[PDB]
Amino acid sequence: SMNPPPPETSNPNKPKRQTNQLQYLLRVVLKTLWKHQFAWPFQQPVDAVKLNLPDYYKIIKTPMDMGTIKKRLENNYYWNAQECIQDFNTMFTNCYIYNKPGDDIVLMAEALEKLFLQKINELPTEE
Ligand SMILES: Cc1cccc(Oc2nccc(-c3c(-c4ccc(F)cc4)ncn3C3CCNCC3)n2)c1C
Repeated sequence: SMNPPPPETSNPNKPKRQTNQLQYLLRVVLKTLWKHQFAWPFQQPVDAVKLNLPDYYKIIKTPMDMGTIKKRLENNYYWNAQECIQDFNTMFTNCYIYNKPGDDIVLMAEALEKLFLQKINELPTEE
């Protein structure tokens, strides 16, 4: 079972913006999760070949990872904060769907998600 192409990070005809909320999602949210000791499995698309998970992309039909989110934010790919928040939530949900409670990867996702939620709680009002 092969790896699919990664999610889109560039699309010139897609409408996109910089908003103060999206700037916060890069400078605070992404930066905080990316530096965490448990970030590494989430910093790029899941390599189902190298990890020997031939079922991964048969089960996970909306893949997402922080490498992709990082490129999207750096490329100003998003229209709004909700689109980016959805990508994070998709990432965590995929992990919980594929794995089982108490697995190392789930504990790692849970730690990152706790911080994500703490930072989103302080999302600035749009300017
Ligand atoms: C605990 C462990 C053991 C073996 C390899 C690992 O590294 C790793 N790297 C990328 C993805 C995953 C991963 C995800 C994963 C990671 C990020 C994501 F966004 C979605 C799924 N879901 C399950 N795994 C592994 C597959 C092999 N058996 C252990 C669990 N794990 C990890 C950490």
